Amino acid sequence: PSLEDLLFYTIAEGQEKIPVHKFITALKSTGLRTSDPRLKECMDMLRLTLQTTSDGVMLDKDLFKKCVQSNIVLLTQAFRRKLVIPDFMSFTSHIDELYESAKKQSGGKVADYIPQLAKFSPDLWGVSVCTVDGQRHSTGDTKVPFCLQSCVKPLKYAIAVNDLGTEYVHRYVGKEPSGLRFNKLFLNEDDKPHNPMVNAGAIVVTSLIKQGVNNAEKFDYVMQFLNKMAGNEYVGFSNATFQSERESGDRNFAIGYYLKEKKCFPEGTDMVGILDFYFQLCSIEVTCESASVMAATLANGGFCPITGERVLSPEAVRNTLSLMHSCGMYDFSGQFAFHVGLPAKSGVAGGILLVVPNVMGMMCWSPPLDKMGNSVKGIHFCHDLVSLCNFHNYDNLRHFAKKLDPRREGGDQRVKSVINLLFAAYTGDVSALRRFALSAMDMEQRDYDSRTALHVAAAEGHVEVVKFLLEACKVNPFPKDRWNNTPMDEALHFGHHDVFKILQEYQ
Amino acid sequence: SLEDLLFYTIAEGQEKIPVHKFITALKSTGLRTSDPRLKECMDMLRLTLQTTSDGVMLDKDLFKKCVQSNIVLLTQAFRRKLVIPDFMSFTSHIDELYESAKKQSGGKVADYIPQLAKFSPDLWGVSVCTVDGQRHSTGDTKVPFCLQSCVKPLKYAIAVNDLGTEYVHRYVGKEPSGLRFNKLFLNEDDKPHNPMVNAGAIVVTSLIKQGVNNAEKFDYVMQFLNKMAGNEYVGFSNATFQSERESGDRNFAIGYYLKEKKCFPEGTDMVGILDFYFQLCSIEVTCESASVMAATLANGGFCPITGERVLSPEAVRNTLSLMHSCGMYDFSGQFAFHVGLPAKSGVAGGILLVVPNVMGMMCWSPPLDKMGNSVKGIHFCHDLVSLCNFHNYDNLRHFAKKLDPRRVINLLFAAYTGDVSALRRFALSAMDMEQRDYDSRTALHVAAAEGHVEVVKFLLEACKVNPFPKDRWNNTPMDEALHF
Amino acid sequence: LEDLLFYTIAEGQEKIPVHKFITALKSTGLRTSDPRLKECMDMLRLTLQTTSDGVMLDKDLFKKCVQSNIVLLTQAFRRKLVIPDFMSFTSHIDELYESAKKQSGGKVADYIPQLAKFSPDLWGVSVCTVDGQRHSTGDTKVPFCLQSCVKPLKYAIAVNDLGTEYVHRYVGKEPSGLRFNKLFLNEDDKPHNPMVNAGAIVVTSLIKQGVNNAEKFDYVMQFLNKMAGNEYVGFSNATFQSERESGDRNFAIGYYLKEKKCFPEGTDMVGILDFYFQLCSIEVTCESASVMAATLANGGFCPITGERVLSPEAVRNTLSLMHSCGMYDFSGQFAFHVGLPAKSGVAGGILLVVPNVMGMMCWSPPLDKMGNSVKGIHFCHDLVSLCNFHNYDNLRHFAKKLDPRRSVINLLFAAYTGDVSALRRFALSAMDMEQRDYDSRTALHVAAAEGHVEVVKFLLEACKVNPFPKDRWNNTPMDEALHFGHHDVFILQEYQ
Amino acid sequence: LEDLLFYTIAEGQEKIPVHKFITALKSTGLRTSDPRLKECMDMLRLTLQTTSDGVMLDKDLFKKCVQSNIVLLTQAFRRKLVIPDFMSFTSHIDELYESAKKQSGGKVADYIPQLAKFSPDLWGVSVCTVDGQRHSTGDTKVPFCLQSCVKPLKYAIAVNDLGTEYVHRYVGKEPSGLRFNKLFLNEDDKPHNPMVNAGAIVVTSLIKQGVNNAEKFDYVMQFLNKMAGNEYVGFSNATFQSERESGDRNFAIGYYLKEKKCFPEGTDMVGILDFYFQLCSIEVTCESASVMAATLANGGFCPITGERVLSPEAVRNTLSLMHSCGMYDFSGQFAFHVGLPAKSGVAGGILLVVPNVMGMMCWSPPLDKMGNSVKGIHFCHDLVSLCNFHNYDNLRHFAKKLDPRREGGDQRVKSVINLLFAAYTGDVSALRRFALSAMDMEQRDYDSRTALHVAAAEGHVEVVKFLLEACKVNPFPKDRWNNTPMDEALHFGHHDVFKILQEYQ
Ligand SMILES: O=C(Cc1ccccc1)Nc1nnc(CCSCCc2nnc(NC(=O)Cc3ccccc3)s2)s1
Repeated sequence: PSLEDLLFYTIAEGQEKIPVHKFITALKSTGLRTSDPRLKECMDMLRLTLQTTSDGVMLDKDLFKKCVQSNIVLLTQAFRRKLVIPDFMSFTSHIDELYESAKKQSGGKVADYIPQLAKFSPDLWGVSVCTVDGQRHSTGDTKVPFCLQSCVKPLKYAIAVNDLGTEYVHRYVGKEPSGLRFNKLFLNEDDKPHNPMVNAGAIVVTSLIKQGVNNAEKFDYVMQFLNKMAGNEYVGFSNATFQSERESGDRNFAIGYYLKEKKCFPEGTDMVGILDFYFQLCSIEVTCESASVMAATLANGGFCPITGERVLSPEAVRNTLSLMHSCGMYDFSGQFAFHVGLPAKSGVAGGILLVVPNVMGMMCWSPPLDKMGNSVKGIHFCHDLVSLCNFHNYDNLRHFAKKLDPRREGGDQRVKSVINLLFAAYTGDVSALRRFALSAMDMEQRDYDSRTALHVAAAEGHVEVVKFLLEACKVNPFPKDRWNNTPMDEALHFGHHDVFKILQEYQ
Repeated sequence: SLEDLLFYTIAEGQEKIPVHKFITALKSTGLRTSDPRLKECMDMLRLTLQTTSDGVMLDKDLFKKCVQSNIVLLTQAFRRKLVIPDFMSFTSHIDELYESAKKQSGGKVADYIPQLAKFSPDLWGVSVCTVDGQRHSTGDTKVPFCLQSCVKPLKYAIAVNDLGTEYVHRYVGKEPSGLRFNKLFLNEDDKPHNPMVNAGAIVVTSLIKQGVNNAEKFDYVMQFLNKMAGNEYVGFSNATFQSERESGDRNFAIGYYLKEKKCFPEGTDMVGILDFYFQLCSIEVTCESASVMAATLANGGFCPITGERVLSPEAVRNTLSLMHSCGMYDFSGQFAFHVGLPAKSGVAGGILLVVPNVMGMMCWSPPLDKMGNSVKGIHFCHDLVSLCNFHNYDNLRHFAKKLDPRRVINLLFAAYTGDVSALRRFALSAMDMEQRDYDSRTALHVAAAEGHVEVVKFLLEACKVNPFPKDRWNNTPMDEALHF
Repeated sequence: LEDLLFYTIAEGQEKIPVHKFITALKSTGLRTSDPRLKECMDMLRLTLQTTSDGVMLDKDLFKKCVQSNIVLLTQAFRRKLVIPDFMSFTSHIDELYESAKKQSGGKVADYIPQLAKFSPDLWGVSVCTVDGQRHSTGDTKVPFCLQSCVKPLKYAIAVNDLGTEYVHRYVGKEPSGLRFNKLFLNEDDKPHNPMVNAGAIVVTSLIKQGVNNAEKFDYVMQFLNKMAGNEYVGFSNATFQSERESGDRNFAIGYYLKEKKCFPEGTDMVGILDFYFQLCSIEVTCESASVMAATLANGGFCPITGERVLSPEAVRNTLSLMHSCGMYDFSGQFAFHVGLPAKSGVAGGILLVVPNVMGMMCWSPPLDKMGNSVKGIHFCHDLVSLCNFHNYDNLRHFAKKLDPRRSVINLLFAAYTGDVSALRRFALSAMDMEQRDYDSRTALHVAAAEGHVEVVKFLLEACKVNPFPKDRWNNTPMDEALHFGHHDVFILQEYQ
Repeated sequence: LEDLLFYTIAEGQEKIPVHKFITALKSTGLRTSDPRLKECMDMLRLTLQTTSDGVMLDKDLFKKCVQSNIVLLTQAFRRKLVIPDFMSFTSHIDELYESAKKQSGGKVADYIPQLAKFSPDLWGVSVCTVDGQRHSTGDTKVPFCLQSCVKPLKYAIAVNDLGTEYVHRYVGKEPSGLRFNKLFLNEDDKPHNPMVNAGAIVVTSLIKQGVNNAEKFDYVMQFLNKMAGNEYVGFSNATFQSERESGDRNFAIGYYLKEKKCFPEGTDMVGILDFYFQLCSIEVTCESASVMAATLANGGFCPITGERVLSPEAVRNTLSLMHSCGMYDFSGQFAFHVGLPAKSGVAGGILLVVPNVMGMMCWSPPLDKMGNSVKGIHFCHDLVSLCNFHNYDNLRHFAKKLDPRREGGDQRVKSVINLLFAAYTGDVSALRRFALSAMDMEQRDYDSRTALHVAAAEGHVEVVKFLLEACKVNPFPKDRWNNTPMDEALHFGHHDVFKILQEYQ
């Protein structure tokens, strides 16, 4: 048992008792939401002990201790800002802005090759987020469910590997893409398809899940995994879009038969059944909120964010995520993996599975597709993102451009590096001063006491630093500070004639 | 940073540092003595080490004089704050990988010209540089070799860095072609597949400094190539150059083809740009300098052992992204799956390997792979992620049997904007609230300077702080509270 | 006059023994049971038992026996047929048929049981000329399934009824090339050509648009029975079931077009698939197919009957596509080395055509690499290596090759309006200008009928033409001079 | 007996006016300048000035002038020339050239200033026969750069020297396809066929192995002068260099072939390439080109000489490759619609062969979107839609086409009479095989008698009943005796034929 009283005094912030009207009010300001299966005991014991009082609103310290005990491991992270995204409210206030910009794209034709997908109205703006720590935010028509379509093909693969291993699985599918051209073909020279991300590959994958049973046992074996990955949230089914997909189930028929001749399915397997199973799976429906938990399930290395289960073997997660990078969202995949860099997979319903490994998993949804087969608002959001954030899979963490990295604090990181411009003026160090001037830094940013590099540099009595500040950087030679002591006034306050030799001439 | 601590960190209470130990312990961070950021600290040493009774010992105040020029780094280096703190046992692992990877004997040597047939099959260079500056090298590393195809990223990068992504990709493609469809040296809309293959490398070559001759451009190249390797070994092999031009018929055909398809800039020469391409593909480097370059990419343009913004992060981004998929020869498909690292193979036997924001490496085994990659080079590149979580799409947290060698500012900025919560967050570490800025003011003195009551309250209630001592402006807490 | 025929056969007697008419009738090729000789054969059986015993025949009954199908006997016995020398020609054909079995190697079509039951050592050759000249050797009459070999005929059939344009708005005509091959479609919509499975399937979707599968099958059996002379044109159900439950590829191929709308309006898939399977399993003998190949060589018109089966317009297209896209991926090298339009079926059969000459059929179940027959192609390539049949060989000059390809009307047509040059050109053939049609009229009768001075002036005194002899209407040369109204000819008065 | 020719021309008169002998020899199609008719001309001109006036000729001198060139003049005046009626056939060709000249469309090969000079309104046709029958109309005598049409010849030449087996170790014998078309090689690391630039470059490395690019040029001009009967075989250096500066692609093709073992042992690249340019920049005129094209139709033997120039096997192979791989990609639709071997050139000319018949040449600088000629192809397709020349056409029962292998007026009265001789012998199966082929049973002979008259005179009712009800033949009209079928059944005596003829009155 820790000193959970620390948390207490962290919230009480003065008076004796904690009004639970506030504990939760701040718990969600960290992003985390009440409905976390990890904060169940911290809410069940909360209700259970909060009705043993004159009025169920206040708290004694000992009763709070009675509440958390088992859910403190996480609350620690929540309020200590160990959450993989510390500042969440302003960051989500940015995500809402990008939702506003991307939603406005009045384009794209609705996937109307069957009625179910044509019913979805064009003006639907699903945006749901889930970080690998459980914190979540969402905006738009996120509560609306929709058939997943091709978006299910990644998970398929993963599941297979998670039970079968990479070796056995890739004995029937390829590991590489094919490109804009060589796109018509079903198979590769090795007489097997290119990757799980293409229809033929997805079919071959489906032929491996649970060998020796029927399409009702396999179906539940799948819905089990999807429920685990989504925090047991919405894992639904649409028989309507299933019959629509099987009646208009066009080429996939031919793909199935051709595969049937070339031993593209394991020994003793029927094509007609596996095909129908493929349709069933492609007809599964979820909402943005529920898919976000799955994207995050992959971002967290297989382990679910809002529960903590060994859902998928990290092996399968790695394979899946790489194949989503390269062979991801249709012929666009390439230009995506280059221009946006994130592993993803689009579905013809309008939703895009989007993973940012070890950060978050997301879900955007706009049925209006683009001539490429991908979403309109979806992609506009995808690249209106990395243009403002350093999430590009091969960007730089240390010296990114003018982007934003919310992995470090929001307010504190603005002083973690403005101080690092100034302490290169206390020992007489210009190496760091030229390393920070060559890093494109605004050389007049003040510190806590409102003193730029010239005030401290002139206070120490260092000539070279001022030689780098007043001439090489064009820093103000007539500045003030919080004590109202100009560079000459501090050169006089502490007794430096060699710096006063500089300050007298630059008037 | 009171450099004092650094002294006491090595001196261990005494006032006598035998620099025999200060250097021998600086090298414990992996970092080697010859860091151009450590010029003053290495000159001054000797320069002041000969102004003593005997040149070997050093006390505090005389020690300050040497490190007061490069303390910013030194502190971070000894505090184990560099991107790979534990570097010694990690290197002791690398050495084990090099020892196990030697045994891969087979593989035919690049014998299509005499120069590449010289190199003996029993050469196994491995070199490592960290994006902070931490360096290590093992094997036949300092033997120079013709660089070859490994040039294609860098040049590309340079071009982008000078002309931006847009311009460059009006002439080259961004995706690969696949196992087959590979012979077709050009794509639907004019341009070739990617800068990682001969065609693309030629198109790229045609962009570097448009408007001068085929020797001044070469200098604009060697400049950047020297910057990216920390001004270390940048070489040239005319012997391999004219041999490459005497048996490079295919590259002649490919190269010209685009002239008819108008896939070159306006007023561009054909065979001259081909000669430029050969010049670059003949350049000599050693495993060490190459590793320094790869690290120059890993750190986002900025070179580790210099402090130079070499390339804009845009170009490094495009470059790495393309190295992921189109880097190696055809195997790049399986490579980006089993290893997930951006790479680039050279026909000399060398592999350029990058780990973003971690390190840059370089291996070299002249014996080549049946597909065009290196033999032992690839066995090593695969035995890496067999013990490390560097695969780009691996997981930081839950890595199974792998290893992850990756593992006062907050005081007063909290008491400045009007929030005590951040001062309470220090309670998880049990921090004594006597931390100062250079004005010599603890957590209570800044509460007196700003004028926030809540800070004083919390710090003098559940914590306890001394309200008497002074600051550097000569105003105690009570004297500085009412002064404003 | 049949008198000429009779005295040409009897030669030196007045009664002909049956031991000579039959034994000599076949030397020029034709077979006794020719449907063009049905009246003559029935009438020659009829009188074989209207006598004490049948071993003799005088001109009395002969004249009535042969006059029912006489024109054919005329063209045939005189060796006017497109292949006159047939006995040494066949004694050579067999000489190559010996070299065709030589190569024993080859894997038998064992991807279904039925074709694996055809024993390995099965070899047969059948030949039928557009003139009915039929010769065969080996296990020729043994029926086998018309495998892929059926695909060309189908095409033609559709064309013959629907035309070239309409049909080829749904199928291609060029090959796929060496590679770009399995891609069973073309850049724009249609498949590649009828000689492949895709094109053949789209072809099957055109035969009788709006009926039943049996109702179509009987139409096809109609056309084929016409082409083959109502010989053994059969059907195999046993093999029909096999290649349907083992032709998964053809299922996929077929359905692929379903999505891409490459079929006519509302055509069902599985029905056309099953119909196609029925077609690809038809039992025929080598000879029965050779008659069809001859039907194509003759431009659609059947040889051993004389029926306008297929429009020549379709036969042209069919034969060209059989040249370029005929065989499997060997088709190119085939069109180069052998140059004939052909088509192979993995049953072991090769349909081989020599346009405007003859039609053949080879059969050797043992197949080879590309899917064609072993012995059959050794024969095919051994052919033009000995004869100038190659579609681009030269008739006049040909190294050492052996081409067996080698009139009273000419006075009457040259006596209507007056061109005497022909009458001179008849001096090289040694034609006595007393030539007569049945009306018993020399050149002078017509020359005097129409009226021309130079004709009489040149013929009477230089050729010794007679102004006397009679005709069937009893108007001698000088009679027609004035009976119609010509004064000048009335010359014939001075020639007495 | 040459004596016979004399009377064939003189028409039983005394002497022959050359005015008539030459004017009659030209209507044969043959023209004065046939090198096989040198002796028959030089002698004429020689003996025509051994007379009081040079015009007439007796039988003796005439005979003893033609006695050396008689084996040809025989088939010439016998009409044995494989195209007997040549004047009306050329009167058809002229109408075709007029029909195709209408096409004021296409674009001029303007990728150099040389081929941009040739005006768009230039259109020519030339025709030579395996027998020597020659006719030309249009801008036929104008020279133009040969261009791609050159490729077959070399192949033949190569095969003519060291055989086909050796040659096709280096090039392929099949086409490539619509796509897989820009590919410079085949799976066996060889080009697809000699009809494409790559294949022709591989060929050029075979001509005379062991000499220089000027002696090879000569060895070529030899064969080209032989095949054309020493007609115009020229050369344009300006177009050679011009197409070398702005051609360039064959540079890439060349070097790629250099790396992939695609040339014979010890071969130079740039030199052989320059040779390829030289060949492709040759000048010829429609007439010469026609002679050359016909040289292949005749199986190697030149039409206007009688010399075995090329080994026939090479002729055959070349012809097949011109069928399948001939004119650019159109090659397929051309081999299917038209069935004739050909080869297109970027100058506007098309080489055209009709095996064992003739060879021609049409020239239209205005080109097609496919790279073929505009009027050059319009004429070629207006042709087989009017002639049974399509390689896979029909000879016996072909539709409303023509066949100049037999005379025009002959085709009627040969089978117009052969319809009737069966109605005399009593056979109906011949009429069921002729009527089932749509042979007009109303066809009349010189005496104006249909089958109803022949059969009515003889009196075979299985014929007449088949002609009255099953054919609907007219029982009323006349003949040359004005004795209608009723009156012939009346004159020869059969009341049954009158019994059935009464039925149609
Ligand atoms: O190597 C083997 C056989 C082998 C041998 C051994 C083993 C296996 C297989 N065969 C070959 N190897 N290398 C070859 C040369 C490269 S192909 C020509 C280059 C291209 N030109 N345009 C291109 N694309 C366009 O899109 C053009 C375009 C532009 C504009 C508009 C439309 C289209 S690609 S061929």
